[PDB]
Amino acid sequence: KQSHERIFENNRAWVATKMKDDPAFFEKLSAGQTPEYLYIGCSDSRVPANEIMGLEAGEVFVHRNIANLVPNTDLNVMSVINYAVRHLQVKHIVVCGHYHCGGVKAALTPSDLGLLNPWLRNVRDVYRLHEQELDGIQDATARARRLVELNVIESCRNVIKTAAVQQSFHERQFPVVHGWIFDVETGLLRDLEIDFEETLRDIKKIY
Amino acid sequence: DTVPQYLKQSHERIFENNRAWVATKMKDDPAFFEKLSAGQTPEYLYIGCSDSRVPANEIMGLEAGEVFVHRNIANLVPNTDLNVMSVINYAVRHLQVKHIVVCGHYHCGGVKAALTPSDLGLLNPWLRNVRDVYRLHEQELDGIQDATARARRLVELNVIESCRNVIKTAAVQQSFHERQFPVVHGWIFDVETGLLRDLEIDFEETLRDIKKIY
Ligand SMILES: [Zn+2]
Ligand SMILES: [Zn+2]
Repeated sequence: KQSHERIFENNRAWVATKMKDDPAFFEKLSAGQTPEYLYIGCSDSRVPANEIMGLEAGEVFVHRNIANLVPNTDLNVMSVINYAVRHLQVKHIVVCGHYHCGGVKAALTPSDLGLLNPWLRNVRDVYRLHEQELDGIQDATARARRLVELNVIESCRNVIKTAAVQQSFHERQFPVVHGWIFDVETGLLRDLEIDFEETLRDIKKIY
Repeated sequence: DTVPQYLKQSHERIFENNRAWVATKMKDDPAFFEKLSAGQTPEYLYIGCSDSRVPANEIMGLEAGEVFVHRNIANLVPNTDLNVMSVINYAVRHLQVKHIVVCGHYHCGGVKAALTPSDLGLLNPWLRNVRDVYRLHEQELDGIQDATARARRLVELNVIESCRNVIKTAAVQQSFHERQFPVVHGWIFDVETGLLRDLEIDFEETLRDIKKIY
């Protein structure tokens, strides 16, 4: 309960430092700046997107969920993507995963987690789509790291499959989609080099 | 359909920024990332809006690592949304979080978009939850004459209803019975001033109010 007071005191100190360090920060923040990026990341990742990316917050529209998923029938993430593309006219969409991801780890443990099961089932489906690759990695840690990367790649594919991204990219040549991995050990972003154009053509084949 | 070269240049700009940022943090503390990647479980679940302009841990002056975060359009907790319900269940049953905060903000594009008559296609069902909050409080909101004050009141009521939806979850009710945590708070962030306001939700009263029907 003392926790409440602690946060409000920190907020006041942060406002004072921000006013002293940056004169027009609140004025700029209260002024409208349209974000250039949609970032989809994990709820249990440890550093905010704009810090990692060295952007000012206001430049990144953010969605975070367990294990940075983009499931087909999830209106929560689909409404984020639709708003970002059709309302904000964002030029970049990023899916960013991270190593030491509790969401991805939890997905592999054979427990019935009731309500969590259908969410984490999406990660187990990534595992089955890439079973030969993953089963050929003998070290548990390296296998887990590869699963986090494949999960990002499949989340990226799911973004590219949205009608919002396909229609916008056809009519206007944006946005592009990237998959990244954030490594807490070094703080460095690594690009997974999802081939957007190749993936977009691969997906448009049907029709 | 070829990717314009200017979209490729933006990529390299971000990776440079990230390298510079890593250099800075290694200056301050050679073992910053070594420490960061050993840190313990977060004590707070923060539910906020996607179009809010400052991250939770900054607003709250916490180290990131201390806040498990969900952000969505208009900081909603809809009954049948497995995305947010799985965040709440994981936070309570896996992370044993002590606090859940729903934080709204004034100048919320999500809440604004909910009141504009446009057909948003796929967005209409998501923003329908905000329209439901307006219907639940129609006489209050229709009696506020200034458009800006009405919109601000809608943002506050939206946070309060998101909080009610958290307190309805079996995870929160069972944990609170067994261990007297987590507690749920509704906050508003005011970008004009940088200040948090507590909406003072009355967790225990709301928890009783909800348990009545059963
Ligand atoms: Zn994670
Ligand atoms: Zn908002």
